[PDB]
Amino acid sequence: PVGDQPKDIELQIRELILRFISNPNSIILAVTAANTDMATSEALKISREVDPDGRRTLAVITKLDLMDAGTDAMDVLMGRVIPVKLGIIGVVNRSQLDINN
Amino acid sequence: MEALIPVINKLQDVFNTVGADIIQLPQIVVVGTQSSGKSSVLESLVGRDLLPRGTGIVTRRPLILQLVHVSQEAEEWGKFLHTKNKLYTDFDEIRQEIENETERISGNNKGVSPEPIHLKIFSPNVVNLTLVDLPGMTKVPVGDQPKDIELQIRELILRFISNPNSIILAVTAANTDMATSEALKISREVDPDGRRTLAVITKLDLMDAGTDAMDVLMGRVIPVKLGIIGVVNRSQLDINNKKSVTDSIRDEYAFLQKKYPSLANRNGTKYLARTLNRLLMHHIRDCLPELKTRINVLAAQYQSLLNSYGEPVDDKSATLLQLITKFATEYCNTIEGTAKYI
Amino acid sequence: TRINVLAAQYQSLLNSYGEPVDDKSATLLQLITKFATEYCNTIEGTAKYIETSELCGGARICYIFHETFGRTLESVDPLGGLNTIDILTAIRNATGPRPALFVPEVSFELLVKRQIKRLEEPSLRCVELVHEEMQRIIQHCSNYSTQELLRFPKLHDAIVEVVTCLLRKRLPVTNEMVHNLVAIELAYINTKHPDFAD
Amino acid sequence: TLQERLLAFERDRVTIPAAQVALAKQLAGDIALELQAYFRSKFPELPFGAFVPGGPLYDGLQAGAADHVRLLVPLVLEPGLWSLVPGVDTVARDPRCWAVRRTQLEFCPRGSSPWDRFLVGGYLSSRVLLELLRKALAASVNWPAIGSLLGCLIRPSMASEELLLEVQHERLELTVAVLVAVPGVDADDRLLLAWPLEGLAGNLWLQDLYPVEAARLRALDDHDAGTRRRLLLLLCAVCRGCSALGQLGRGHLTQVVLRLGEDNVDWTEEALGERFLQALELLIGSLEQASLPCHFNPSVNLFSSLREEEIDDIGYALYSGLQEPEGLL
Amino acid sequence: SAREQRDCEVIERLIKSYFLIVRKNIQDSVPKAVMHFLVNHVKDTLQSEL
Amino acid sequence: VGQLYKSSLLDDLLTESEDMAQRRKEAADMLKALQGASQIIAEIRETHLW
Ligand SMILES: Nc1nc2c(ncn2[C@@H]2O[C@H](COP(=O)(O)OP(=O)(O)CP(=O)(O)O)[C@@H](O)[C@H]2O)c(=O)[nH]1
Ligand SMILES: [Mg+2]
Repeated sequence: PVGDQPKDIELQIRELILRFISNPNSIILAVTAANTDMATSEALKISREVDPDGRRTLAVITKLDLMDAGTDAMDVLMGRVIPVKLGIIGVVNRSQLDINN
Repeated sequence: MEALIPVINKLQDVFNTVGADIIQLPQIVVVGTQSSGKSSVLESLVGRDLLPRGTGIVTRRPLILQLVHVSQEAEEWGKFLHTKNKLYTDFDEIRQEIENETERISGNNKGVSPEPIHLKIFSPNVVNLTLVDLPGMTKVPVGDQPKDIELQIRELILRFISNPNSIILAVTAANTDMATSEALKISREVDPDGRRTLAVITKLDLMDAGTDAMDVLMGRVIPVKLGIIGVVNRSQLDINNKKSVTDSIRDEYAFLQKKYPSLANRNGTKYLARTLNRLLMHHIRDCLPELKTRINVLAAQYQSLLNSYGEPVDDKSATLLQLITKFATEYCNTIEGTAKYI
Repeated sequence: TRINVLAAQYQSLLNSYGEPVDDKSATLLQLITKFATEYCNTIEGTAKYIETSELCGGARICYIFHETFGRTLESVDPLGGLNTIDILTAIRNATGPRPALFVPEVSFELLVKRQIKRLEEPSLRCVELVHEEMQRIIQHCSNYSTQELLRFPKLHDAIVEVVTCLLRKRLPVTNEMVHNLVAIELAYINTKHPDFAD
Repeated sequence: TLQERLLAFERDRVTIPAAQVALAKQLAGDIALELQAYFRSKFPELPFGAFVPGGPLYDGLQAGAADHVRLLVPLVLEPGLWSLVPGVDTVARDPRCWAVRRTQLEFCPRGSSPWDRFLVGGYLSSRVLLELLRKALAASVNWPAIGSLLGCLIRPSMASEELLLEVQHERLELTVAVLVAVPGVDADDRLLLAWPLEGLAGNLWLQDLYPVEAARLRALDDHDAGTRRRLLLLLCAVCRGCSALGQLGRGHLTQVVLRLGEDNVDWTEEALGERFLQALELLIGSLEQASLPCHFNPSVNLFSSLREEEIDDIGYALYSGLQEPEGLL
Repeated sequence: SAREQRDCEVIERLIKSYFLIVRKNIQDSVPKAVMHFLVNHVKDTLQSEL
Repeated sequence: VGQLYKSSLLDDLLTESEDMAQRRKEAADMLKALQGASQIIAEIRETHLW
């Protein structure tokens, strides 16, 4: 809880997320950065609360260009670590500088 | 290392194209008593004066050297852990920075630090390799050293040589008694059989006149699984006189031919370098069946995937009729309750 | 005296390889023959190289066909999948659109087959395990004889490759047979079987 | 009476002949030592420690063949390269299971450790470890040499990672539960068991609090020379001699007795009957709620895997046990 | 020899016993193969064949 | 049969899923990589030349 956030801001945001992802009729985009541990993806962790099987959840790995050098997410991408019904797709995009440039 | 540069690169792609981890090369760790010639041995494996060198006590804080292969993406440069991404195209600065950093923790009064220095060296004509330059073995606590500095250094050595996946270079001076080589003595603590320990005899040119190490070299005194190889190198004067490699070779060769004619072509540093290359090639060979095994496993997996569709059907007519027949059959069977799919 | 002693030592070293082989043909055939002989003997358990070690070559396959395979099958079903209520549904389905005076034999005739189908997997696994062991025979074979084939390393490895090629050639053939064997059990149920009565 | 019956019941149903116990302990060591030697030659690359026999056979009185011989296989992970993570912290959100995280890859990259053969993503694979080690036991181990050496029939089970003594020449049969686990703690208690989770990530691990629970009951008894473990031993034999209690194992009884143990009542042998009925009452109440929270982890309902109706029927069976105490004995 | 004849009789018993086991299995094996490879096969193929 | 068994429909109705075709193509292409891994095996042989 930082700034003007409440003690349970984690749960507030969690419920704000659940407000939408709890609807079967939706596509859940589990966006997590490549240089973080995908196995702990909070995106997927909360997705499993409303879609434990991943039937309408797509795993998204961004910042592949920032991925920790020497490591990979091939096992995640290939479903060896994280099995996803809609598959796992990585993403490369603009940094602060590339947006500003 | 020479033709290994492209051989190994090809042997990286053998893993890259199957999704496997690339074989790691054993850590190169040099051991032995103070001023036996340890750092110099490592220097001969680089071609640059990257290490501190000298008599008495010099190395006072293990160096962790990471050789780095550079792609076609500064031609050659270094990088220290404690200076982040600072690039060192000045390789004298690198040596001096090791000296500086050594003094920062271990000090400048014979004190030895347990905190090693991490240095990466980059070039497009080198291959990824981890090496360790250790402080010499001692007995007496001198300067800033602790009562158990012998044991401290011993443990600092054991920290690296205790790893099976390493090459232990037992560097001991020719003019000392090889039978008491502390290098080998500590090597036997982690490698009692010498399976990954190579005996190195330096300063052959300083060997006590009238004596020899033929019995040591021939395994009569010291049996070594990787063999025993002698070394000739620059003294204080020859370093300060900038004796070239060619000059060193001439002196080494001529000396060895005059000293051990028959063993001269085994002691020859070039022979050693080729031997080391061979040892790495053997290290590679050890896991080529594992590589091939994966290839076989993957093939079964890919064929299993191909078995998911079976065929593309070049018959058409018969295929269609079969598909129709099977459907209608099971359809009618479903009506009966006699379907295969109950 | 030393000159004489050394000569014996150097000749002993020369005896480590014996000869450089100027015959080629006969030599190759002998090397092949000896390998294949001991290879087959290893299968039999009649090899000259009876080094006491891990069970391999011969009786290891006996182990596979009993301690592994036989036991594996013993763990399968025989009542697995038999949910009474689901079976009652199944026999209602077996009756189908008509009325019935009694339950159809179709019942167990299909339910048995489901269990029989489960016996195909571990059977094929057994085959694979043997295939592995057949390759392990080469590893065993490499503990001896090879020292002569070290004079022709290239040949040595070529031999190994050919052996495993042959093994792979005969692999799928056995697989087809085993598959068929299961299919045969699925093909027909003999309620007149001598051990089957109720 | 109940008191008298329990005392006889211990002698007649708890005690498993000392000759078999001693032989079992001998074989426990012998099997361990053989497997130590085997793993040294089969997995020289891996830092397996000395294997440790344990369980009821040692943990209590003459258990003998009444339950598995527990055999620890020590997965000596390289300190600093591996770290313990809660399963709930990952996408596979199961707090009961645990993960072993690979780290310090910036100084020690994958391929440098022998345990990196089990590295999937950035975690240690309990699954692959089990697959290889179970295969080793399944076929690789020369059980004909073991049987010949020890004078017995010993082979691998067809489930989990257990072994079977089909018969030691001296009229003994028993089973061995091989527990492959990371040493874990310097207390020599809590382990990271190579768990065989089928769902989620099969790479996940189980925090082994067995010896912790056993030590706790031991300590609780040693605090006042009580007989909490004696009650447990009685209850174990009751379950062995009662098919109605086939769904309630040693673990189930342990949780109940731990709850009982945390109390200040007459803990002497003279009140076995009293505490026996108390144990029934506590267990029955838990069964009536269809809930048994583990003493060292209340989020684990040990009755959650059982049918509610069967759970109640067990409580009813035990209730008739309360009505006729000696009928359980 | 007489002892050897007795040993032969043992062998004959082993032959008979094992043979009968084999034959018994064959009695079920063949029929099934015929049904599988011929009868049940053409039962389904014939339609597409015609 | 009367409706579906036409010579034109043998080209029309018998059209394969492209997604399926690509999936199996990739499996084949990975197998082609393992055909290329016979050159890895060639390299295995090459490492014995030193
Ligand atoms: N003549 C001669 N001198 C040598 C040889 N090898 C090393 N030296 C000399 O011995 C001294 C020690 O060399 P160095 O490589 O620094 O040894 P070291 O064992 O690393 C010293 P420390 O144990 O403190 O790290 C230097 O003065 C060097 O010139 C040799 O083969 N011949
Ligand atoms: Mg030095």
